[PDB]
Formats: sequence, C-alpha cells, structure tokens
Amino acid sequence: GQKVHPNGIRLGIVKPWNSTWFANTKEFADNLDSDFKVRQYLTKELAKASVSRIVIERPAKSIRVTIHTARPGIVIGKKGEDVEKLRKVVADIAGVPAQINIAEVRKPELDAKLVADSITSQLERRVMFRRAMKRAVQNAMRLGAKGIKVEVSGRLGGAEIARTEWYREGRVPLHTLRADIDYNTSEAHTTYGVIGVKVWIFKGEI
Amino acid sequence: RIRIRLKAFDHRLIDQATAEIVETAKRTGAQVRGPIPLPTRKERFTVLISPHVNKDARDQYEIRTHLRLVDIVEPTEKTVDALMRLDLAAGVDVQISL
Amino acid sequence: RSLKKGPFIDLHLLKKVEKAVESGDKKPLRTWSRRSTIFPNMIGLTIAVHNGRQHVPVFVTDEMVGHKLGEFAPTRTYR
Amino acid sequence: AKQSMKAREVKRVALADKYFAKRAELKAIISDVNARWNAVLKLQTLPRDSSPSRQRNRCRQTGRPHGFLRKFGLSRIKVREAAMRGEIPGLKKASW
Amino acid sequence: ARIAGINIPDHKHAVIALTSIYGVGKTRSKAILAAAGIAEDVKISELSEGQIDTLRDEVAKFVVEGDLRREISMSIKRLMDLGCYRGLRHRRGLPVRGQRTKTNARTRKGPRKP
Amino acid sequence: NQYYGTGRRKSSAARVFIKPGNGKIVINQRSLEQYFGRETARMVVRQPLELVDMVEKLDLYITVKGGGISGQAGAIRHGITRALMEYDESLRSELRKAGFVTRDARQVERKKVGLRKARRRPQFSKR
Amino acid sequence: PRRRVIGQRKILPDPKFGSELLAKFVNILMVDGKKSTAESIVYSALETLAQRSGKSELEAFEVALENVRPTVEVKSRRVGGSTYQVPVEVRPVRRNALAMRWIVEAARKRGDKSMALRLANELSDAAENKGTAVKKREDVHRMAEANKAFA
RNA sequence: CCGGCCGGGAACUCAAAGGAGACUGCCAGUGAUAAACUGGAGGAAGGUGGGGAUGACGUCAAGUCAUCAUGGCCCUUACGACCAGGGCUACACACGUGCUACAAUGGCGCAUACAAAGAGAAGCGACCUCGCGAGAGCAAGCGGACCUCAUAAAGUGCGUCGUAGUCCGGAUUGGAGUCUGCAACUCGACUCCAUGAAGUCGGAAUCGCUAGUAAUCGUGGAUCAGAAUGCCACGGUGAAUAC
Ligand SMILES: [Mg+2]
Ligand SMILES: [Mg+2]
Ligand SMILES: [Mg+2]
Ligand SMILES: [Mg+2]
Ligand SMILES: [Mg+2]
Ligand SMILES: [Mg+2]
Ligand SMILES: [Mg+2]
Ligand SMILES: [Mg+2]
Ligand SMILES: [Mg+2]
Ligand SMILES: [Mg+2]
Repeated sequence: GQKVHPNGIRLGIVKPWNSTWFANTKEFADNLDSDFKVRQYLTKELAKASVSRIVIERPAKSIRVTIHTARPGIVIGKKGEDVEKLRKVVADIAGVPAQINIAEVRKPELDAKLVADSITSQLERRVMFRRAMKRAVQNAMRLGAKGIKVEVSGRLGGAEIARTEWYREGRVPLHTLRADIDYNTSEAHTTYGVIGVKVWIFKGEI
Repeated sequence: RIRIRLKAFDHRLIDQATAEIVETAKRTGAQVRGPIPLPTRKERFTVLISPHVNKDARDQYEIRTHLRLVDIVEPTEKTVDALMRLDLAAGVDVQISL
Repeated sequence: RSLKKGPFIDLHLLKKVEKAVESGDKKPLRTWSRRSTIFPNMIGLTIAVHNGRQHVPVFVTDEMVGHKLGEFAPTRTYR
Repeated sequence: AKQSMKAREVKRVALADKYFAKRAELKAIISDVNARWNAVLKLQTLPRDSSPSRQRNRCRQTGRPHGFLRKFGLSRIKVREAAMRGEIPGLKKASW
Repeated sequence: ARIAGINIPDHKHAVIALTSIYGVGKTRSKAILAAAGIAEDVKISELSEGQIDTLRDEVAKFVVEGDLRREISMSIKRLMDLGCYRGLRHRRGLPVRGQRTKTNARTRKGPRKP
Repeated sequence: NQYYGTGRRKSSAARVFIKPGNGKIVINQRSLEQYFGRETARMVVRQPLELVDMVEKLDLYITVKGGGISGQAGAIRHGITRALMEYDESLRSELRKAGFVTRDARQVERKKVGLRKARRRPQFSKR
Repeated sequence: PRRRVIGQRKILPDPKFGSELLAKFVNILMVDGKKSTAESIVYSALETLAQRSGKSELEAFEVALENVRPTVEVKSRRVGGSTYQVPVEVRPVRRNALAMRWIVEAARKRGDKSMALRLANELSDAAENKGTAVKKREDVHRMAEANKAFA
C-alpha cells in the first residue's frame, strides 16, 4: 500500500474539510470525541436515508451540524418531526445546543460515498460484484463525471483466496492537486467476510 | 481604547471577518488602527503511518493558527453597536477586551 | 536515596509489628510490603517477605533498619 | 482493547477526583515546613487508583494505550484516519 | 615531601599535587590549600617546610588513605554480611546499581573468555 | 537625506546607513572592532569598499540581528553594496563582478524523518 | 560523475595574505568546520617557518611544497581478472591538492607538542626534502615507474 | 533616570495576506536549419534555482486478527473478572543500532560576542530569599510577537597545563543527599564528597555524505507524575572531492 489519500492531500486546495470549528489545545480533544460521537449516532440512524457526508461546526457554545443527504425528506420526517428528535439527542451528545441543517444531494451518482455505500449494500443484498461495479461506473459517466474508478476487495463472491479487481473509466488524475476528486469508502459485511470498496470520481479542475 | 483579537485555522477567511469588522467601523465611527497581521503560531504533529512497525514511514501534519489585531481608537456607541449584532464567522475565535 | 521527609511504611504491617511487640512474637509474620523501611521496633522478629512465589524468612537486626524489607528476599532465581 | 482494560481506566478517573485533588491535598501542606505528629502522611491508605498518575492515557476511540496524542485524544492510527477525512479542523499534511 | 599517607607527592602546582592523596578530589584540595593560606598554582620549591606541615594537619582532618580504604572496604562487607541485594551483588561480581547484565556489565563483570 | 541598503544573509538581517564623512563604522551601537572586528571576517565588512574608495570618505552606521558571526557579517556586507545604491549604478557593476550584489540564498536544510540530519543516513548493516 | 561533469567552487583567497592556494591548505587542515581556529594554526607554523627560514613566507612555503609535489600516479583498473595498476600523468591542479594533503596529513601523525609546531617541522623537513611527506612522493614515484612497463 | 524609555515617528528590521519575477527567452558558440547541451548577458534567483509534499500497473500468500474491524475456530464458574507481590530490567555468551573517549585542532579557570525553532493554566514560572549543590520557601507576570521556560554552545581574550595513562578519559563502587510519585528494594532521575576500569585511534571486514551538505556545536518538542545517549525538529561555524 502506497497511495496518498486522495481527499486528504487536497484539503488545502480544491477540497473542503468536514469540520471547521476552532478550539484551543484544551477542548480540542473533547470536541473531536464529541464530533466523532455525533457522526457515529447520526450515521447509524439515517443509515437507510442515503447520507453521504455530515459537516460539523460549533458556533460559540453551540453546535451547528449540516447533513448532506440524498433523501432530504426521509431525514426530515413528517413536517419537521424527525429533525426534532435528532436535534434533541444531538444536543444531548454535544453538551451544548444544536441547530442541524439538511443539505441536499443533487445527482447522488456523483457522490463517492453514496456510490460506495450502494455497492456495499448490494453485496450484502447478494449481487454480482462485477455487475454492481459496472452499474456504478456507468450512471456516473452518464450524468457528467470526467472519470471514475471503483475497486473492490476480498473474497469477491466467495473465494477462499481473495482478490481486488477495479474499473477505471475516463480520467482520474490522482497526481493533479487541482483536479476535483471526490474519494470515499465503504465496507460490506458479508457471510464470508468483509469487502472493501474504494471509489474515485473525477469532476474537473481549478 | 479597545482592541479585538482574531484567530482561526483558515486564513482566506479570518481577514474577511477582519476587513469586515474594520469596514463595519471606518464606515460608522471609525479611527480603527488598521488590521495587524501578527505571528501565525503553527503546531506540527508528526506520527507513524503503518499500523505495525516501520518507524521510517510516518505522516507529517501541521495546524497553522493566524491572528489579527484590529484596535479601535474612537469608541462610538454606533461603532459599538456595529461590532455587536454584526459579527458571524463561526470558525473564527474573537477576543473582546484585551 | 529518596524519602527525605518521613521514611515510609505500610500501616497493616506496622500494626502487624505491634500485634507482636506488646504480645511477644508469634510464628513468622507475613507481609507483601517489600515497600516498607525497617524500624528499630522490628529487630528480633522474623518477617516473611513475599518475593513472587512465597514469603522468605528474615530475622531483623541491628543494622537492617535503613534498608527495605524487599532487599532481603531475592526475586529472580538465578543459577 | 478489552472492555475491562477500559473500565479500569474509567474507575481510575472516577476515584481520581472523588478523593485526590480534593481529599488528597490534605498532604500538600500536611507535608511542608509545618514542623512532627506523624499521623500526617500515614493517611495514605486511600483506594489506590484515587491517585491521578495511576491513569494511563488511551486512544479515546479505540483504547490503544500507545501512540497517543493529547491535542486529539486519539492514537496515531485513528488520528490519521480522521485527518484524511477532514474531521480534524485545520489539520493537513504539512510541508516546509 | 610526603604529607598524610605514606604517600610522597609534589613537583608541580599544589592543588594538583595534593590530589595524589587517597581522599582528595579537587574539591577537597581547594578547601585545603585555601584553609592553609596557600596559593594553589604554586610548586613546592619555595614551599618551605613551614607551610607543608600546616597542610598535613588540614588533610589529617578527613578519613583519607588506608583509614579510608579500610573504612570503605568495611562498608562493603557490612552489605555482604547483611546478605541484602546490594551485597549479594558485591559477592557475585555483578553491578550493584542496576545496570543491565544481558550485555555491557563489563567493567564490573571483568573481561570475557568462555 | 540618509542613503540606505538592507542586505541579509542566512538568518541574519543587517540594515546599513550611509552618509559622506569619515571612515568610522558603527554596528549595534558598537565599534567595528568591538563587535567582531577582531574575529573571523572582520576584513569582509570592509570589502564592499574596494574598487569603490574611502578610507574616510563616507560614514556607515548599521545594526544587525539573527544568525551568527558570519551570517551577521554577511548581511552587513550585502547591505553596504546595496546602499552604495545611492552613489549610482555605475559602481554597482563591479560590485556585481565582486559578487557582493548577490543574495547568498544558501539556507539550512531540514531534518527529515528516516535520517539523522538532512542528508546523514543511519548506518545500515546488511545482517 | 556518471555524466554531469562539473567545475569547482573557488574558495576565497586567504584572509591574511590573499591566496587561493592557502585557502585550499587551511580548508584541508581544517576539521569539524573550525575555520577560526584552523587558520590560526597555519600562520603560526608559517610564522616559525617564515623566520626559522628567513627567506620570506609565501615563497618559503612554495619551495617546501615544490618538493612533495608529485608528477605521476598509479590509477587502478580492474580488468579481466587483474587489478592492473596503470600509471597516469597527474594534473598540475591536483599536483598540490595532494602535496598539501600529504604535508598536512604528515604533520598530524607526528610527535611535536602542538599542531603549529608539527606543521612547521613538516614544511621545513620537506623544505629540504627529508620528511614523511616527501617520502610519500619517493614512493608514489617508486610505485609508478615500476608499473612503467604498463603505459 | 542613557533602558526605545516617553512623546512621538510610518522610514527601516520583522510580522502575514495579496502581488510581480525565470520562460532556454536574450547574445553567442555546439548540434541535422531540430531537440538539447555549452558559455555569456542582465538579474535576488539560469537552465526542472534550493528543499519538501506527491510513490503508476504491479513483485514478495512481504508485515499488521495485539490499533480497530472481521469470516471461521476455541474457552465461558474459565482462554473471562478483581486484588497483592513479582516479572517484561535475569546473564557464560553472540550480533545489529547508537552514545562517551583515547586528548593539546586539546583539558581547565576566568572574562566575553553572535541563533534558530518550539512550549505553556491539573501549565511555563520570574524575582527575592535559603541551600556548595540537585533543589526549597515565598511570590509577580503570561492562554502569551507582552510573561516564563532561557544565562545557546562552538567561538574569541588571558592565563594555566607540556605529551604523562597525564590537570586526557570518565566507567565502576563507597558515602551522603535532592524531586516526582500511595510507593524509588527489585528498577527512576538528578546532586555534593570521595573513587578513577577499559581506553594512547581499533584485524578481517564494512557504512555514510556531492554544499550550506559532510564534519562539529549547542536549542526545542512529542510521549510523559517521574523516567531520552533514542525519536522528531532548529539554527551556529563550515569543508574535501568527482578524470
Ligand atoms: Mg474489543
Ligand atoms: Mg504514565
Ligand atoms: Mg553493545
Ligand atoms: Mg509530479
Ligand atoms: Mg509473522
Ligand atoms: Mg465479531
Ligand atoms: Mg518488553
Ligand atoms: Mg577531566
Ligand atoms: Mg579521534
Ligand atoms: Mg546544522
């Protein structure tokens, strides 16, 4: 293994950051755990609500928390209802009060995470891995996407002896720092083990 | 007479709550002793990258932390309601008195 | 060699030393307290010092005072 | 890393402030030129883990007692995992 | 030019000459030539008998030489008698202080052969 | 008005002020001698006045901080030829050939995980 | 040197006299980058040599250096099985990079008290070619010339 | 109050945001009238300027079930859980990685000039005072370009040592102490007095480094109550050599 994480090396440039708050040495840790505690609960909840990314901020003695989903309604519930029962517990876990916006995922086929997640959720469903990989890569090149690669790994279909197998269609310059690359991950928990999904989606540049 | 300390890890941002504050003053009361840049303290965290062994691997991260001073000389009650209530920028730490 | 301000000893031991002074020694005397400094009020007793697997007998004497109870109960069996 | 080895460290922070810092500063001055009446130190028969420095310092997420870092309360393994997903504000792979 | 022990040292600066005694480690020698009222960089030529035996008293003060040797070797037995750790160690020819012995305990363990 | 040149070298920054006058030289409020004019490179502060004459034609009072003995005496040396600025660009051509114009960019190179010091590589034995 | 042939930094001619040549000398005798204390030891041996020879300073150095100066050296050449020592006519510029190195290196392995002394005694012994260093010439000669056969 | 210290001063040093700049593009030679190299110009920087980050498809069933995760397997009043004391620190040996030396390019005393870069509230700790000392009491400032850590060392000047197992070297051990910590026996670091091994430059063999590098010199940091010769980072002085 020897590929710099694609998202990571971009943060400074072209890629964002899924936490943005400021804190000093003291509370910096206490915050991290909080954050990784809220993204924890929330992801187990909106699991079947196609969530692709959750940002956090703590605007002075308060916690904001945006939730990038490709099923905005399902997250929000009957006229606000759900978001309430979230905010509720999300403030119970942050130790402070909690707003909680719900960003919309246009063209989810373009989100690496929601891509992987489906491929993951397809193996658990019990589907051909070559098939899923190929659906993914298509409806993607379809709705734009100057490129995409998805690879899987480990007992593909059942093998006693494990494999990787990828699919690079288009352009995916992982060495260009300008290049917009949405890179994410998801693991299938199957009856014969655990299958790792990486997906790269090449969007543009500058 | 009154100065406000600004810090945040993002730079292309802190000076846009600075130049913002500054503006929201030289418009109203004013005076304002410009925005001072000031030592950007940068920590560095250097850690081993392989789960097991390989002491030569290692990733080398840092955290820059930028400052700005402000200083406002003439404190007009309008200027004083001009910071107040017109502020924002969630990831920016601001310090009022000293 | 440390301490400087009040030599150290475990209670349940030091009270196991006065349950024999006023009384007159019994059999040995078990302590795991390899910690404690030895006091003049222990000379003549036999204190059983744990070394890992059992308690080594140690007659206390007119110069095992500024020493630790553990000094007299070897812990690694080498030969 | 083994619930019980975790539970241990929780019991230790608990005691670490039920007594010590509180009941245990009765020793701070109790041992300082106020000479004497030996009952002073002797008092040390408290829970043991009551003492703060009986605490280890473990990756808040995993429990790893090694490769720990205060800023982030995590192990270098989880730290880099979060770092590459943004997740840790400000933090990027630095160079110079 | 003997002073103190059977030892007979001199023919160079004093402070260094004195060190010759078994019981002076510079610090003691500086305290001696000082409490004798003597310049420390002086040779012994000029150092007429007058000043010499004044020193002999200043050194007499401490348990130097043979008396030191005896005293010190006594203290090492005391250990061995008590049968404590630091003693058992002296009788074993291995380092008392705690130095590792898996390797490099050589000064104490004495040169290698088998 | 004062005629001036900066000049800085390896972590040292010296600021050099000129004024026609004597051949006297101050640095850090101190004699050329009294600072390092009696050490490794005393002669090199003078240097920048070679093809460009003096002995006591112009005065120069300077300060300097950062780096070390030769870094500080490097900066200053650079600031002199940079202040000989004022007296035209006709002299700052054999100040070029003198090598005094250039900014000595050689910095100290970083320690780097895996090595001992910049280049120094941990001895490795095969077995 | 597989390809990128190169030139050579040209150090700054001696701060006391104004000579590229000694700057090479000092740098050579120099150790643990102690230039300050390095040039001290050279001029203090040049001081004794200067007057102990009288005949100036500059030129006293050169004639003692004119000795240990070599003209031919044996460059190895591992070919078909044999190491084959091949004599080659050595450059003028190297001709004293050595000369200076053997002189400096000779005075180091020596018994006199201080290094300045030793240096002076090598300069001088060589002045009248009868030193350790001059023998390094009366040997690198011997070792070439024997392989004279080869050419 | 000869302290940038108070007025002040917006020049300069710097601070940190944004900008220009270097392109073989300009002269020339070389080469197919090419690519390129070469030398010159100007220029802070000439030929990817210096450094970093960045590690393709893949090779070694290479390493990690003990970071975490996880298919399968096994234990379940024991393969789990609690506590005390011990051990991971053992010692005939062998190998790897390092630290300190063997000394006058040095040791020592005294005087004295010049860095960079980090760290800090359950913290950094000034001052004053006591202690030869490690430290101790008391106590100010500072979440810190403010205050503290903190007086860089090589170096320079004088003087001393005079080639000796030495005024080189500091092991080992006796004695007595300091601080942390519930606790310094096993096994903490440090100090004072004494102690003064091996070691006079290292066989066969073998490693590093092409320039602000090697070599040498001090400084900080993570972990951390305490516990660095290791690790990570910083500048000081500063080479030799490449047909
Ligand atoms: Mg577990
Ligand atoms: Mg600990
Ligand atoms: Mg060894
Ligand atoms: Mg590239
Ligand atoms: Mg294995
Ligand atoms: Mg499981
Ligand atoms: Mg171990
Ligand atoms: Mg010595
Ligand atoms: Mg040597
Ligand atoms: Mg350096």
